[PDB]
Amino acid sequence: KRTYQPSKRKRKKVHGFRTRMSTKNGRRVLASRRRKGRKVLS
Amino acid sequence: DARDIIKRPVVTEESTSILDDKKYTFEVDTRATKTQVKYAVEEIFDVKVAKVNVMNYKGKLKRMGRYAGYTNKRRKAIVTVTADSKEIQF
Amino acid sequence: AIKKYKPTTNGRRHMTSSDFAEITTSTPEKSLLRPLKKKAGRNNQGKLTVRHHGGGHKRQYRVIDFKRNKDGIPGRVATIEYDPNRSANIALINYADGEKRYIIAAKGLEVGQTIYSGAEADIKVGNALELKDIPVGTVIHNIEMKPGKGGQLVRSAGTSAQVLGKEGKYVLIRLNSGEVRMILATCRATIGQVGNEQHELINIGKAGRSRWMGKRPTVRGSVMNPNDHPHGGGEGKAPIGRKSPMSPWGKPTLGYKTRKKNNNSDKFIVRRR
RNA sequence: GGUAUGAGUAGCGAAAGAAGGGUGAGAAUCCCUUCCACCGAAUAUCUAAGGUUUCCUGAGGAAGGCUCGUCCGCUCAGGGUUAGUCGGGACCUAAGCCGAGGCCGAUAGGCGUAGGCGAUGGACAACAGGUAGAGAUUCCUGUACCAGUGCUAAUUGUUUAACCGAUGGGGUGACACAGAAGGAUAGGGAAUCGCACGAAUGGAAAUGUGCGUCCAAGCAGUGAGUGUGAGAAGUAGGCAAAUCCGCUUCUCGCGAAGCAUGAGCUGUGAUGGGGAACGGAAGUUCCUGAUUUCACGCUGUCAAGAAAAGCCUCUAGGAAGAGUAGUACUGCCCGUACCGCAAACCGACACAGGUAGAUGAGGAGAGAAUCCUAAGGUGAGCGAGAGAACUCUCGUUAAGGAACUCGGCAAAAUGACCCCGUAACUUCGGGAGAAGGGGUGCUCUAUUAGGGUGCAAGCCCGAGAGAGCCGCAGUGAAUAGGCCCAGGCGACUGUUUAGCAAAAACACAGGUCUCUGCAAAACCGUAAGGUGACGUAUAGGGGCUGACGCCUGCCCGG
RNA sequence: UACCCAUGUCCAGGAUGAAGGUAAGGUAAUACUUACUGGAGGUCCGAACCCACGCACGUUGAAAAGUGCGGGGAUGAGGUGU
Ligand SMILES: [Mg+2]
Ligand SMILES: [Mg+2]
Ligand SMILES: [Mg+2]
Ligand SMILES: [Mg+2]
Ligand SMILES: [Mg+2]
Ligand SMILES: [Mg+2]
Ligand SMILES: [Mg+2]
Ligand SMILES: [Mg+2]
Ligand SMILES: [Mg+2]
Ligand SMILES: [Mg+2]
Ligand SMILES: [Mg+2]
Ligand SMILES: [Mg+2]
Ligand SMILES: [Mg+2]
Ligand SMILES: [Mg+2]
Ligand SMILES: [Mg+2]
Ligand SMILES: [Mg+2]
Ligand SMILES: [Mg+2]
Ligand SMILES: [Mg+2]
Ligand SMILES: [Mg+2]
Ligand SMILES: [Mg+2]
Ligand SMILES: [Mg+2]
Ligand SMILES: [Mg+2]
Ligand SMILES: [Mg+2]
Ligand SMILES: [Mg+2]
Ligand SMILES: [Mg+2]
Ligand SMILES: [Mg+2]
Ligand SMILES: [Mg+2]
Ligand SMILES: [Mg+2]
Ligand SMILES: [Mg+2]
Ligand SMILES: [Mg+2]
Ligand SMILES: [Mg+2]
Ligand SMILES: [Mg+2]
Ligand SMILES: [Mg+2]
Ligand SMILES: [Mg+2]
Ligand SMILES: [Mg+2]
Ligand SMILES: [Mg+2]
Ligand SMILES: [Mg+2]
Ligand SMILES: [Mg+2]
Ligand SMILES: [Mg+2]
Ligand SMILES: [Mg+2]
Ligand SMILES: [Mg+2]
Ligand SMILES: [Mg+2]
Ligand SMILES: [Mg+2]
Ligand SMILES: [Mg+2]
Ligand SMILES: [Mg+2]
Ligand SMILES: [Mg+2]
Ligand SMILES: [Mg+2]
Ligand SMILES: [Mg+2]
Repeated sequence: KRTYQPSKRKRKKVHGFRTRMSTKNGRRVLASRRRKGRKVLS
Repeated sequence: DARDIIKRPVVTEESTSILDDKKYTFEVDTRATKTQVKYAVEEIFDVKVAKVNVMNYKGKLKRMGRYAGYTNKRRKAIVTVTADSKEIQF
Repeated sequence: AIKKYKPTTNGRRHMTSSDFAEITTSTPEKSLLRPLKKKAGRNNQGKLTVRHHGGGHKRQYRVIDFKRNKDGIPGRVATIEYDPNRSANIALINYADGEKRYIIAAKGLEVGQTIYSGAEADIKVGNALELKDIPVGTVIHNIEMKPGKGGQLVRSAGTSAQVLGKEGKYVLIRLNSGEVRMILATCRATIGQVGNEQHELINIGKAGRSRWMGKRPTVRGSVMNPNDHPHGGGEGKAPIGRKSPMSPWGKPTLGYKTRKKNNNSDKFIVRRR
C-alpha cells in the first residue's frame, strides 16, 4: 500500500483553485505561480 | 436563434443506418438542452419531433509531430420525428 | 442491587454490574431526546486538550429539568429510566397539564408518587423548594447557586447535602464533599439523596468495558521519554527523580493546591473540605 | 556529453502444451480446428474508486513489447457512450466547513450567531423481451408507473365560506448488539414429460445414452404471520390557535374482531415472449433449502443505540374555483465507452505486492475448509536440447535415534469423526482435546428399526446388531492438535519499535495518594472561544502501583 | 501513518453452556438437590479477513521490506470503506 491513493474530490478540496483562493497564503501561491508563468495554477 | 443550436448533421455508418427509422443525428451547440433542440429542429425542418436523445462526447487527444491536444468536445442529438411527420433529407 | 458475575472467563472473573432493578422502561421519551456527538477531548481548534477520552458507545442526550420551575402543578412519576449521560437514573414526570419532563431520580422516588415544586410543596423527597423554605437538617440535592439558573451542585448517584443554618439572605449547606458554604436563600434544591447509590461499588472488570464508556488508556509519565514528560527517561525503571511528582505540563501534582488564591467565592466558603 | 571494460556474460519476472490447417516476403510466438492442461468463495459474473479513449473497425510494423511478430493495451485514420423511472443535481440533513451582523485581536487575522454548504446515511416512479462491429432498465417492441398540462363531459362551490393550508404545533420518519424458533422464496436435486439417438472393443432396446423440461414490473385478488383494548367527555401544557398531540376521568372489554402492516402465493400481464431441435416440442410432481426475505419481527442484554426533509394531521391564514372520469400531450442538466484482484487503478516496468462492495454452482463435507469438477475463464510475451559439479525447491532411505547444535533450529511425528477414559492443582469456572486407549471399507439381512415430508403415491434421512467378503493398509487421496514434568517473568484478552527487538516492555480491571464547590481544577488559545461537560465530588484532572490472596515495618533531620 | 469525528459495511462453519426461567422433590417457610429450558462470553476450534512468531529463500530482488512452508487473533480494547 503506497502513498498516493488518488481521489478526484480530495485532490480539488485540498489543492484546487477555490481552496487556494480561500486563504491569503493560498492567494500568494497563485500569485507566485502566475509570476513564474506556470501553465497550471492549482 | 435555431440555426445556432443545430450546428451540422452527423453522417456516419451509424447515423445513416437509422435515417430509415426516422432518427436524425445532429451535432448541436454544447449548451443546448434537448428541449431547445426539439424546438430548433421543428423551426428549421418543419417536422413534428417525438423525442430527442442527447449525448456529450469529450474531446479526443490527437498528436501531430510532438504537438498534442484535444479535438472539440461535441454534443450529439438524435431526433426521432413522428410517424405522420415528413422526413428530413440529408 | 449489584450482581456479581461467575468467573466463566478471566475477563468476567471479578466483574460486577447493576441489576437495574429500579429501571421501569427501556424506552426514552422521544420528545426529550437531543443528538449528542463525541468530542473525544478535542477543542474548537480540533486539538486534544483533555487526555483519555474517545470512542465510547453512541448516546442520545435526555433534556433534564434541573430548574424545577413548574410551581404548584402536581407531577406524577411515570417511569425511572437509564440515562447514559450521568451516574443517576432519571424519572419521567407527567404533569397534570400534560407537560412531560425528566428529573434526577432521588433515592425513594417510585412510579405513581406525585412531586410538587414551589413555596407550598411539602418537605417530601422529590419536591423542589427555595432553600429559605427548607428546614435545617434536611438532606437535599440538585442545589442551584444562582436563582433560576438550575441545580448544579449535588447531582451524581448517591450524593446528598444538608441544610445547616440560615445566615442573612444566605443558607449554610454542607455539600457532598464536606465543604460548608453559603448558598443564596432564593436558590432552590430538591429534597432527598440522589439515588442509584450502589453505583460506586461496580467493578468494571475488564479493559474493554472502560473503552465502551469512552475512556482511552492512561500511559504513566515514568514510561515516557524525557521530551514527553518530566518523569520520562532513565535506564530501567526509575523512581520519580524529582523534588515532587510532576504533571505532564510541569506543576507539582501531589498536595499542590490549585484553587485560585484570590477567588471571589472565598467569602461564601465557611469550611474548606 | 560521448564511448569503453565486465560480455555475448547475468537476466529474459511464479504456470502445459501439441499437431494439423491458414495467412504472409517471413511464423514456436498471428488466426482456425482438435486433443491435452490450469482456476472455479476464482484466475468466474457484476460494480464503486481510480484511469481517461485504453473501447470498435480498417490500415501498419520504425520505435514500444525483456525473444519473435503477419499480432497488440503500440502507430495512423475513421468511428463509438441515447434515460421522467439507473447514479448524482433541480430534495434532505451528519461529521466537518463557510459564515451577514457580532465577539476578540500590532497588521494579517482568529472565533462564532442567523443562515448556508456538505454523503459515507434519509426520501424518491420500469419491467420483460428483442437487437448488435462498438450503448442499452438509456435504442426498439410490448406492457407499466410517477409528476404535470391542456381539451371535452358531467358534478359540486362561489363570503356562516367547496377547496388549499403553513416557514407554526403534533405524530411518524427514527435507527444498538446478541440469540432463538418459525413462514416463505432464490438456489440445488430426483423423477415425470418432450425431443434426438441406438452405438467403435466383450455386453446392453433399456433402471440405455444425450439435450431440454418457462416467464417480469404493473393491475386485481389473497396471505404465513407480525404488532395493536376502543369510544366518549374534560383540559394550569404544546411561544398564537387547534377538532391534532399530551394528560386525567368515566363507560364499554378481550388473544375475538376490526385497524395497520406483511414476505410470498393465485389470476391477469401472455392470442405475448422465450425454448431442445431453415424449423418449434415439453413445462408436471416430489425432495432439499438459504448467507435472502418476512424482520432487528420476537426474546434478551447493557455499553442504552443520528439528523433533517418527506409523509400524515392540527389549527393560524388564504380563497372561486375545486376535485372526479375520459382523452391526448409534457418531463431539464450531469454520468453512461472500455479496464476494474487488473498488462488499463496505487506500486518508475505489460512489476509474484496493494485495491471497498454485490453474486459466488455440484460430489463427498459442519463448511466459502479440502480434493476433483460446472457455468465461465485461462495456458501467463523467449525457446530447443542436455539430464555434470554446485545451489535452491521436493521425494525416499539400511542400522542407530539428538550421539547434531548455542539451542531438537529444521524436518519428522500428531491431526477428521465416534466411543472408552482422563491426574496434580484450582480463584471451583477450570485444568481438559489432559494423558492413555479402541473403532472406521464393502456385501447381505435392508424400500431394516426408527425419523422427516405428504391426502396418497412416493421422496428424503437413517442407527444399533447379526452374518459374510477383500487388501500390507478402510477419515485407504487431500485438508484437520504432538504430548508430558518442572521452574523464572507477566494475572488474564489486548498494544508496540511501518522496514533487524512482540518481550519480562505498554495497557489493563483493581489499589492508593492528591487536586477540583462549578465561569471547577486541568488543558488549547494573545484573546474571544473552547475541551472538561451539555458533566457537578458515587464527578472530573494529575502522580504512583497493577487481577486475585496474604500483607505493606522504622525514619518528618534534609 | 497516529489518534479522533460522522456515516456505512464485513466476520464460512462448528463447539461450549453463565445468569435467569419452569417442573418435580425438599422445608413451617426458606437454603438446597435433580431434570428440562435458556443462550452469556475482550469464551473455545477454525476459513474469509486482519496480523507478522520461526525457518528457508530472496539480497545489481519478481518486491526500496516480498515469497514459500509452518504461526497468532478471528463478536471484539475487532477488521474495513467513504
Ligand atoms: Mg503519482
Ligand atoms: Mg443522458
Ligand atoms: Mg485521565
Ligand atoms: Mg521507553
Ligand atoms: Mg527513550
Ligand atoms: Mg523535561
Ligand atoms: Mg526521571
Ligand atoms: Mg536501576
Ligand atoms: Mg564472467
Ligand atoms: Mg555462466
Ligand atoms: Mg542463463
Ligand atoms: Mg514470462
Ligand atoms: Mg478454497
Ligand atoms: Mg482493442
Ligand atoms: Mg522485438
Ligand atoms: Mg495489426
Ligand atoms: Mg453541523
Ligand atoms: Mg446551522
Ligand atoms: Mg447539497
Ligand atoms: Mg460492451
Ligand atoms: Mg424507447
Ligand atoms: Mg430515536
Ligand atoms: Mg458499460
Ligand atoms: Mg500485477
Ligand atoms: Mg483488503
Ligand atoms: Mg467449461
Ligand atoms: Mg534412516
Ligand atoms: Mg529403518
Ligand atoms: Mg549433545
Ligand atoms: Mg557435540
Ligand atoms: Mg556445547
Ligand atoms: Mg541451553
Ligand atoms: Mg521446530
Ligand atoms: Mg487424548
Ligand atoms: Mg482420507
Ligand atoms: Mg502479558
Ligand atoms: Mg496475547
Ligand atoms: Mg522492527
Ligand atoms: Mg519481529
Ligand atoms: Mg472557559
Ligand atoms: Mg509497573
Ligand atoms: Mg490504575
Ligand atoms: Mg468507520
Ligand atoms: Mg475469542
Ligand atoms: Mg523471536
Ligand atoms: Mg502465511
Ligand atoms: Mg487462543
Ligand atoms: Mg481461531
